[PDB]
Amino acid sequence: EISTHYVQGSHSEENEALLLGEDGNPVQKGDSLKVVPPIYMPHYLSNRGKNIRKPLEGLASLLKDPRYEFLFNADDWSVNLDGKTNKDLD
Amino acid sequence: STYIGTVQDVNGANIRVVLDSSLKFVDGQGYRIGQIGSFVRIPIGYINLFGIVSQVGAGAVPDKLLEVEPYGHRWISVQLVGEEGIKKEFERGVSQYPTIGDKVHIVTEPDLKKIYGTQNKKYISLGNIASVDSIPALVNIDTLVTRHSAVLGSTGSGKSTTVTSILQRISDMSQFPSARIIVFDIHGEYAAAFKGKAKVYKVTPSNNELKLSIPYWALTCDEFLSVAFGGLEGSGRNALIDKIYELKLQTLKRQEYEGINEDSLTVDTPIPFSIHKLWFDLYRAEISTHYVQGSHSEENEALLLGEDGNPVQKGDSLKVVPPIYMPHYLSNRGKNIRKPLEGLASLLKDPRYEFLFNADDWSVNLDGKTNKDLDALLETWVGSEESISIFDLSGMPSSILDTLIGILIRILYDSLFWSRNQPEGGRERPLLVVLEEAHTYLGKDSRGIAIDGVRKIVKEGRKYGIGMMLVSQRPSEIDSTILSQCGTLFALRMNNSSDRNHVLGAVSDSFEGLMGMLPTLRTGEAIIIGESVRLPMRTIISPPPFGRRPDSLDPDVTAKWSNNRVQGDYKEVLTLWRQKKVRSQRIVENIKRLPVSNILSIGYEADSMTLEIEFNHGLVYQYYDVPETLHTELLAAESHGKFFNSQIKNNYRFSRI
Amino acid sequence: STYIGTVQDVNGANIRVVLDSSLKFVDGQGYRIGQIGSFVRIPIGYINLFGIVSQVGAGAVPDKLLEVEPYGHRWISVQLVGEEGIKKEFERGVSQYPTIGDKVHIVTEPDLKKIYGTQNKKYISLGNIASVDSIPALVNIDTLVTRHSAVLGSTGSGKSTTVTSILQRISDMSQFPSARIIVFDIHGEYAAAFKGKAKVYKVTPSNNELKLSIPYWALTCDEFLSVAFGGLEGSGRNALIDKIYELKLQTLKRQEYEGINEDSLTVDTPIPFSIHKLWFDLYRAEISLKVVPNIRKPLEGLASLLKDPRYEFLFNADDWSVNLDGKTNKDLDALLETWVGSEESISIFDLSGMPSSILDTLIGILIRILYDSLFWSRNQPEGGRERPLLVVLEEAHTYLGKDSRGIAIDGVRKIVKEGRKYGIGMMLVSQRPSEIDSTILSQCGTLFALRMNNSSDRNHVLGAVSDSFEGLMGMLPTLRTGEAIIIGESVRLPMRTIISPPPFGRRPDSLDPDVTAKWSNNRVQGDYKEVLTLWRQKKVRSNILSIGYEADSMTLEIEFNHGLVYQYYDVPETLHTELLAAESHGKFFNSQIKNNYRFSRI
Ligand SMILES: Nc1ncnc2c1ncn2[C@@H]1O[C@H](COP(=O)(O)OP(=O)(O)OP(O)(O)=S)[C@@H](O)[C@H]1O
Ligand SMILES: Nc1ncnc2c1ncn2[C@@H]1O[C@H](COP(=O)(O)OP(=O)(O)OP(O)(O)=S)[C@@H](O)[C@H]1O
Ligand SMILES: [Mg+2]
Ligand SMILES: [Mg+2]
Repeated sequence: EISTHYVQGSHSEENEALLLGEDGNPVQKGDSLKVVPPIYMPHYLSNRGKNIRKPLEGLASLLKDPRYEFLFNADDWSVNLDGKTNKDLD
Repeated sequence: STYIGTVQDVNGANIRVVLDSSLKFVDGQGYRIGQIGSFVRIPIGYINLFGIVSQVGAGAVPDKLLEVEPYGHRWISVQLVGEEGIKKEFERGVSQYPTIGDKVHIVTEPDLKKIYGTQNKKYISLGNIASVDSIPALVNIDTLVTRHSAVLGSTGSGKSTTVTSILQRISDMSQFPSARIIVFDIHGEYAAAFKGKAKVYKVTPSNNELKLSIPYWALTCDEFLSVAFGGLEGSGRNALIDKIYELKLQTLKRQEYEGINEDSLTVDTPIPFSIHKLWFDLYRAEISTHYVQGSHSEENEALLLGEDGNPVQKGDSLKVVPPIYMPHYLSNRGKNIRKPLEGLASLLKDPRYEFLFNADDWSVNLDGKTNKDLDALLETWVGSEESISIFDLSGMPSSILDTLIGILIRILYDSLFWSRNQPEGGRERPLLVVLEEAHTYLGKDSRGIAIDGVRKIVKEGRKYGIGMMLVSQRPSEIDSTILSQCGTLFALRMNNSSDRNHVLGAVSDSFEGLMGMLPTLRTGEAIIIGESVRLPMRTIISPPPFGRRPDSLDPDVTAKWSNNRVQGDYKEVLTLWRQKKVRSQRIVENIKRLPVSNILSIGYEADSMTLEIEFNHGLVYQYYDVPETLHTELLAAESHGKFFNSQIKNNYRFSRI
Repeated sequence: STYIGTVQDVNGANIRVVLDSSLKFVDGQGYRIGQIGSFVRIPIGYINLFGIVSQVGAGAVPDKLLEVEPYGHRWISVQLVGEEGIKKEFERGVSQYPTIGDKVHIVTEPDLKKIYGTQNKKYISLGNIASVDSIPALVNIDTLVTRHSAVLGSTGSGKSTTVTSILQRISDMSQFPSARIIVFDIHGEYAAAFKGKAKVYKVTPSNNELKLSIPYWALTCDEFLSVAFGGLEGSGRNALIDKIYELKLQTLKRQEYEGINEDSLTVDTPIPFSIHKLWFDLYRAEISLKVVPNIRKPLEGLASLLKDPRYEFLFNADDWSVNLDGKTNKDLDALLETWVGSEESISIFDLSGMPSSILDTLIGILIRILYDSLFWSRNQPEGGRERPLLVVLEEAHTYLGKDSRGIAIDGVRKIVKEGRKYGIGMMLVSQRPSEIDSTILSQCGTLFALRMNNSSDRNHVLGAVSDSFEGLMGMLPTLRTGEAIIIGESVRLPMRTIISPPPFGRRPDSLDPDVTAKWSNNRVQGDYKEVLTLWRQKKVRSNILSIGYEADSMTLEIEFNHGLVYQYYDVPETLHTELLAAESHGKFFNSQIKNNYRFSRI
């Protein structure tokens, strides 16, 4: 929903022209587990985003708030990136 | 004697009684036979069952006997309230009901004292009872603070004086040396009651009264949008949010904050950032012009060079004068938010919004460095030396009052939530909040932000020790769900037929004896109903001493329209209006003021030919073109309110400070 | 015969009584022993418990007794209202309620004085009380002004005369030599009430009357665009704003103003700038005194406005007309001084001769000029803190609609919400209360209820009154003409007064053309060519107290009441001297002179 397509008319992730630090590594790689959203260098704008900017901002806020640790980061049922859980509902 | 008769009926939890002979008066004071509110006694074996009257006359006769005789208007109806154990205490709930023919005796002073008195240490007197002289009304502070209350009544019943009495009682340094209170004034009528035992914050400061400051960078992004741009929705909102975020990152870059990093920085976090820089850099896009077509770089600014080649209008960011570029390629980089940015510029101009965008010490320079942090702000608001902190919201613009209430409540609640384990939280030094005129912000379908915060406090405030005290003269307008969650009520005089019913519709202990006398309680009376008291009372709140009363310094037209007209020059009014400032240009820098309506100090000056005088309530006037010979004559005459009131009162052009 | 009966029921706030005997219509004046709203009193021991008659008849008997006595009704219901002190004062609320079998008396003249009279200096007289003799209705003045007012009723109720009475009694030079009041007269009738005691501003002034001029540069950007163009929203708006800014900066460079420089200059700033140059410069790019030469249509619209006698109070102000060089004879100082600083207290901006389309946006503007001017000088001796102001608004239900999207609603709401601090009042004369926004009518302090026929508006009034007392509000649709029920916090208790009508000859009357008079008189042939020669160029050019004299133009001149000037043409001067010597005014002129010769009013 917030991406930069380097090639006009293309929206594939290969066209991800995010701004990268002059050191060589990306300035903001970002991580899935953390709620840090990657930044991208100014531009085209990916065409596969819907109008759910604000709802996803709200969900990010909820995920970053410790008061919901009981729901989104369950102690032993926390789900990894690959869909795994130490203990089932059993 | 006290034996008034015997009960001639019973229906389980209700009974009736007959008269005593004509009226009988006992002890000679001013009182009467058992009235509507009065209590009675019923001895049984070893214990006593206490009752309360319901109504006197044809409203209590048994149906069929009245059918037999129509003139038999000789009965009253009394309802059982409780019992006294075996010399243990008054424990509500009767263990053994009465029967026909048994005795019934009037209630004397010692028995009433036993009913109302109490051995627990957590009670305190917040008024006095009306039926008998000198009986404290033992209200429970614990419950009153941890379960919320609400003061109601018509305009003249005296809500402000009641709240003043309660707050003075709670914050006595002899009993509670570590209280903590906050007040919201919509007319600023408490800053006079607490003369020297509180802090007062105002939009327009005074000689010894602090200035209210709410730095814009303490707000959330959403509330900032609400109060600055009037709630943007389009992509302008996204552009604005990204700008705020980037500026906050820039601030954090050059300043070190503990445990906050680019991996944990969110928009709503309270970190300083520049607003003047925000407006300048956003607007510059909307009117940027590049010296070369097809370019959008700042170095291409097509500025109209002057005689020396330097641009005539360089502009400036700290002040809000934007520059002018050459006519027109205009850069197509900015969004379509020109109108919101013009509105923001206008807001920055106004001296009415200084408390947001130009806080006295929390104002931020261009690179973000702030002279003081928020810890001092919180320390002043709630950790000060004196307990009660008073906010004067009279001077705020009327269109952002609701949002301000919401912002302040949110800040207080969040600050006291996250530090609930330290000795500075809400569970170690509990807090109370007072809201003045709560019917205009808690409406049934109010769309504002205040109702959200008030609901959150009413609903979660029991765990983190945050109370609430609602003041309102129109209970029918307060949201019913909120009004039902207030533990205690102080029902004062209530006039119209709608609010009376709406109050009865949310009172747990609807009590027939006392709720029927609602519309004629005197100025000061207050029927306190709820869990904070064992049994409902009817207490006359003890008035605060004179001088310590709430008052608002509004003009009195009859005393002002009467003064003989003095020729006025309207060049001054137009000058003030155009300049956008309330201070004239002919005031002296200062004058030494020596001690003696009344006059408490008179100054003087020879060079400027000016006189300065002070009155009660910190009213300072400066009169002009008054020879100091008149000064010495005034001093000598020992008039102090007559020579001034008769000689120079209406003969010289003057000005308040 | 100070006696009625014995209270038989006591509900704490609703006692009942059993009348004992015969009702006599006391002659001379007509006051009966007991009415529906008549007060009652009950001596208890040493103090007095006063009440009001709530219901009379079968509606007051205790309920179940109806079963006992189906057709026996002699009971009354009295709601006890307040109490008297121990020779101290009357205060509301009751120290101790009555019991059964007490005594119930009737209110006597000393009690009339105790309840109704008072000693505070604020209170004044606004008409005596009804149903009793010689008791002035005392209305607190401070509270009435600073806590806002309102008038409601039916079309023929007579609210204009009540407002005239209040204004007359609130500005007399005897006690209030420095009063100040403003009236937004619309229909244009008050101007006849205050002949030589108030300032009146019209659009077509007479020989001894002023001209209302509102300079077009005293407006903000939004207001000016709204009035002129209707509120453009495209790039044309940006172009016009920039042009206004450029003109103002230019004039400031031309002429100096106290403490204003390029650094503190805005569009909102009230400084002169020439409209004609703006129009001419913005039109040249798409192709002065005379208007001969993608915002084209806007510029034809404004061009049409320039040469239109209807808009002569904006663009061709009498002396606020601005030269090409932004130069004016007078600044806003004179305007403010005339509007609010004149030697006469009350001023009337009768807006009858206004294009109704803009009327709303006109009202707001004035309310914004005054407040904004009395706010930034609240410490000087010319602000609202030192000589407060009262604003009147006639026919408020059209502009303060619940859903109206005009600008007047904003200004009135702001005065109601924020006028307490700076001493600004408000007086809403209305005719259909249910129309007015319920959020604003609930902030008005005092209410002068009058006759109300609609049942759909009485309910609104009853539901939006601070002290919904029923003894005085069950009689709304039967009050007399001028009988007013005063309820609010500006009075100690509800009042039911009659307003002392203003003396004859001092009353409001919009000079409508009486069809009977203009259709009874005999037909006289018309000179329609005069009508055309007068329309092409778009221009207008009983008792007798004087007669003009001239024997050279063959003309006669007469003056009637109300300052009506009539010129009769083609009148031989022999008949002129005949009439002058006849000493027959109202009869000879009636005889053969009303409808014989041509005449054109001037
Ligand atoms: N114990 C009291 N005894 C007698 N009069 C009181 C008492 N307390 C307050 N008042 C009266 O009320 C005046 C002060 O204004 P209050 O009526 O107390 O405030 P309030 O009107 O109840 O609150 P608002 O204005 O509706 S927010 C005082 O000057 C008294 O006339
Ligand atoms: N107190 C009064 N007593 C007797 N007649 C009155 C009184 N007040 C007004 N009138 C007369 O009743 C008629 C109408 O009253 P007005 O107040 O002049 O008009 P109005 O209809 O009330 O004003 P509008 O059209 O509703 S804004 C007139 O003949 C008045 O002279
Ligand atoms: Mg108050
Ligand atoms: Mg009228």
